[PDB]
Amino acid sequence: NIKTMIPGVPQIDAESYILIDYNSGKVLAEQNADVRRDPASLTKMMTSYVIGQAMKAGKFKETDLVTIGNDAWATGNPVFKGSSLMFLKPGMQVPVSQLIRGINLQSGNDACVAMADFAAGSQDAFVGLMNSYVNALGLKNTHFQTVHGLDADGQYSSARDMALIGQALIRDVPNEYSIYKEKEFTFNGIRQLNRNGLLWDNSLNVDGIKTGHTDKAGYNLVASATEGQMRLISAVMGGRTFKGREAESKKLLTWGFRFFETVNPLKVGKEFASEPVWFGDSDRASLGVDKDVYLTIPRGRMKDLKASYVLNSSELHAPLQKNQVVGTINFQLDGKTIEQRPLVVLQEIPEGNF
Repeated sequence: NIKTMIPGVPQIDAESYILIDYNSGKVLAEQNADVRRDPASLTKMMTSYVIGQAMKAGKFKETDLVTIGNDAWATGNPVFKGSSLMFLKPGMQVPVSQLIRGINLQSGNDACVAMADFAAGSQDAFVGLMNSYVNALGLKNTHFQTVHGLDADGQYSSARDMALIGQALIRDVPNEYSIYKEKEFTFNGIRQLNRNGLLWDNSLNVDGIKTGHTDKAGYNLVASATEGQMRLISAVMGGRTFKGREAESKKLLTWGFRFFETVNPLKVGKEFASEPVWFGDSDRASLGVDKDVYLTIPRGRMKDLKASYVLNSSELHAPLQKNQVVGTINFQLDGKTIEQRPLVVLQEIPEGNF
């Protein structure tokens, strides 16, 4: 009963939450995780993601100077009233490094317009890109309308999608992601503190991601944390109270690390299985995966993990292409299959030539 226990999830005082394993993508806990909600400042995670995808493609550098236009003039645009700001003025020339820190650390909305026109030529075009990446990551409950998330009556996202946005940030744009852990940065003689106060929590290894609050939206946080071979990501949306912002998230992460652990049973290219092949330049095919397998399993249960496979066809016939799917690897715990991955041919086997 102890071996096969399922941990109860704690009460979370928020309208929605999810908790995923970053490597495996396993959902450990969820409530209302697809309901569409105002993402407030969590919108700047996608802003960040586009920018980081542009810098990864070499379009521009941290040291490049961005010239501030009228549209990014903090006190020239009452849409910015009450919101986090760098206090950019036109004709300023700010390094990219300083503007993307404004966005990330500070959620400065003025810095969002500066960076959108710089990377994409207009805000409208940049939002084009934001929604393109919403399509490419396969999010079913997310839509953006503005670069900052202000003035967007018809923008939305969800706990799940915002978690998946964090996974993508981490996975796809790691130099962009590694800015979120920075506790402070300085612009124009003022020091600016990162608003993610879980960074200062000495029990966990928090290094991201994004905080957010409006009266309509409540308190939002997307956090990520590590414990050696394990990274978790939580999205809490509509946090109902102040301070509970960080606390409810801390609950979820701590719980996930106490009750679960992530394992890597098999990496790309490593032979899991071997089967006879007909008509080849070799008598046998090497079978494995085309992508490292990460599984989230109850903590401590690595020793009981079993793996077996099934095959689609009675016989393999050459030519076999690289990463041709020939079957399925089953990972089992207590005699029940918990996870499945495709079985693929690791190395091409063309028809025999003599």
